[PDB]
Amino acid sequence: MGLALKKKSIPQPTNALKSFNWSKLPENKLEGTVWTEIDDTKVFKILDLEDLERTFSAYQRQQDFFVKELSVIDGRRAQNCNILLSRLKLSNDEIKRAILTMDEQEDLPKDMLEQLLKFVPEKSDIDLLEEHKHELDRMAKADRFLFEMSRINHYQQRLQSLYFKKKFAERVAEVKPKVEAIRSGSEEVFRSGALKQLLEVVLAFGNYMNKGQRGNAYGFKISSLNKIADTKSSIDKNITLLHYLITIVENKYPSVLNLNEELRDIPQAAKVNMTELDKEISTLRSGLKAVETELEYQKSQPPQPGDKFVSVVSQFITVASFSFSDVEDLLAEAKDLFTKAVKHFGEEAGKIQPDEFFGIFDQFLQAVSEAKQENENMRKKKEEEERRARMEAQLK
Amino acid sequence: KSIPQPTNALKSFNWSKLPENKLEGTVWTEIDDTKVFKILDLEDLERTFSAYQRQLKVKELSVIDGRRAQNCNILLSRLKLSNDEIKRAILTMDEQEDLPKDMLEQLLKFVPEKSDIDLLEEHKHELDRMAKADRFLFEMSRINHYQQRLQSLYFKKKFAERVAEVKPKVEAIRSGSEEVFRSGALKQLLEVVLAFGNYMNKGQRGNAYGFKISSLNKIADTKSSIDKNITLLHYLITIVENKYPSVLNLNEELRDIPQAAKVNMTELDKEISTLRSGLKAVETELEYQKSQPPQPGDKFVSVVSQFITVASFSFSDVEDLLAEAKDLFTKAVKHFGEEAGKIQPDEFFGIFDQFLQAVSEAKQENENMRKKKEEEERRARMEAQLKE
Repeated sequence: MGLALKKKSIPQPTNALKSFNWSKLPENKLEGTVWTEIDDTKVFKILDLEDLERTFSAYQRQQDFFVKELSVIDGRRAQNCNILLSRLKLSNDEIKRAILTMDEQEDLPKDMLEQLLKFVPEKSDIDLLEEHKHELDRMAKADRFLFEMSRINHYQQRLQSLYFKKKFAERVAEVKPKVEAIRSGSEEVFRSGALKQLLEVVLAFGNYMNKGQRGNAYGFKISSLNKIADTKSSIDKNITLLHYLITIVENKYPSVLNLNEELRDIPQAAKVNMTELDKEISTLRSGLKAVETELEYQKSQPPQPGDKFVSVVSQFITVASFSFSDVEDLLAEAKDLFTKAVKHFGEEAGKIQPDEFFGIFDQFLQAVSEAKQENENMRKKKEEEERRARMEAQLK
Repeated sequence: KSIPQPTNALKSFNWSKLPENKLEGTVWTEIDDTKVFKILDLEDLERTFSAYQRQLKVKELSVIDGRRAQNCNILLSRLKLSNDEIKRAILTMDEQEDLPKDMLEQLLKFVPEKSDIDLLEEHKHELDRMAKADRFLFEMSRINHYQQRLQSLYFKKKFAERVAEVKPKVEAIRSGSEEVFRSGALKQLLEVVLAFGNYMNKGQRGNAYGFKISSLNKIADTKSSIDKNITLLHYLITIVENKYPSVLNLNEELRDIPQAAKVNMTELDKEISTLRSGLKAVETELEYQKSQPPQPGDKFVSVVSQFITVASFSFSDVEDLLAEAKDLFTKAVKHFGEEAGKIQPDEFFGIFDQFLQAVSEAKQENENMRKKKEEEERRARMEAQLKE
């Protein structure tokens, strides 16, 4: 609309040609751009149109597998589509039937649907392929497919829903343990006595130790935990403060022994990445909304033979919508308990994620584990060294 | 608050204390180290973690934690300078060029933090036989504004490099932006492409007045009918040359494009900031050091007053060219229909660079068949008659 775009002389091809496949610029977005100085009209007064037409005919010789043939779609898309079709091994008819039955015969695997979703007939294609409904007869395999599917109502959404349906158990399954691992982790850390008593003794150490103005501390960043081994003994450069804390704590604070047990879910919580997790959550949320929307639309259409969408989907959403309402419940719970634990140990508001937060304790729990072992080794090497001393003396 | 304090010095721990305020409603509310001291064999602990350590003969004094101490040893090993030498170097902004910029960078990672000075002061009497690492930190700590004097030195030694690898990137954008905007070879190439499309994919898929530049890299996707090897790009080239020769001058008027499709405006902006802030800090330390009584060997104000004038000049410039380059970019971006600030140079000019390739390699393939067909129009002769 508007006098500006007063284009005019459109010399168009007497016969069908192959298509270009550009991305047109809307009339509106055209102001103050190069296109204000470009007029394709000027070119036509010089172009050898007849040449062009025979050079890029829509009809061509039997472009053999991966007597004229009609091919409009560009070679790029055309090829990837044929590669897809070949792995798929289903006639257009079978495919159509499958997406209209939400694949009751289970002919469309998850990996394929994902692929199908990559080559859906866009607005442009339908328009370009319309001028040939009369001869879909011998119409390039690729070209034929895009049309056949484009003739299915809401094919895009029909697919996306079928894919989402197929990939819902998995997605929900892989999210529950993650959210639980944070729930469980947040709690354990919050109520472990072994951990609490551990910190108490460490604080004493640090206060008696680095005296001066470096002490008189009432608490320290949990990370400090992983710097305890940094302090080396003066008797033996291998006996680290952590080794010490461990030996004395075991002999004056036996309850601490149950540290790993009251922190059993720490490791499988140090791996959970809140960011990533939030994604998987949205994928499921938005995905659901899409399905519901498509279900509603579908419900407002007259029934049909073989179109078991509404049937199948209404059943899905029921089950799905419930199970997810659940995931989202536990999630908020878990996230709630996390920030609680976070603040509980001095860490700033929402500035640390579980993989790191729990990372901190997970690393310490290792450090502790291997030092506790290094400690036994020295306890044995010291005992054998003492049975020698005894007998070596006894003998002489 | 009952503070049982050690009779003798011990190794430090090196935790990260938590301020009293940020302690409410935390586990610390239920923890009292007092309860611990009532059962702790303090005598034992002291002996096990004495500041004085062997390493028969006098012992050594080491407070700094084993990890930090090692790191320092390592550094000092590669550095090979007496504490007196370094002291002197950073006091004279490295007059004798004894501090390479890669050491300066390492030195900056191990600067005496306050916790250290405080914990080391208790030993100023006996820095004599005081573990290497420990001696270093104390020694350096005794230099006024060490960390800043250091940081300034680094920044200074690393200013030409930085501004050097910055200027070209901005000019590459400045130039890139203008070249694209002015190329008549590009303007005319675009026009023809337009007509091709309008003629080609007819219907409602045409009557276009423009297209996304990116479309350029999709021309070759339209395959010929005669031969699946002759792509629409090849053809576009063939006929463009013989009806619009000015277009031959494309690579010529887009000379700066490949050397601009590389610039990442993001990263660029960081380099620019590290320069601005770092400069800010040197200026600040200057003013401070200027309000301090002079001293023999303290050539900071001297060396830096000089630097900043020179530097603040070389930069004020950078600042200006950048703004100019950013400006012309946004303009160029708008000129080709791209969305406001949703496209960066690496990608914007990427589009064109990709095109220029595809074009240069098609024009080539173009000549190959242009000769293989000439040979066959002459070589079907040496065989379509020698069979008579």
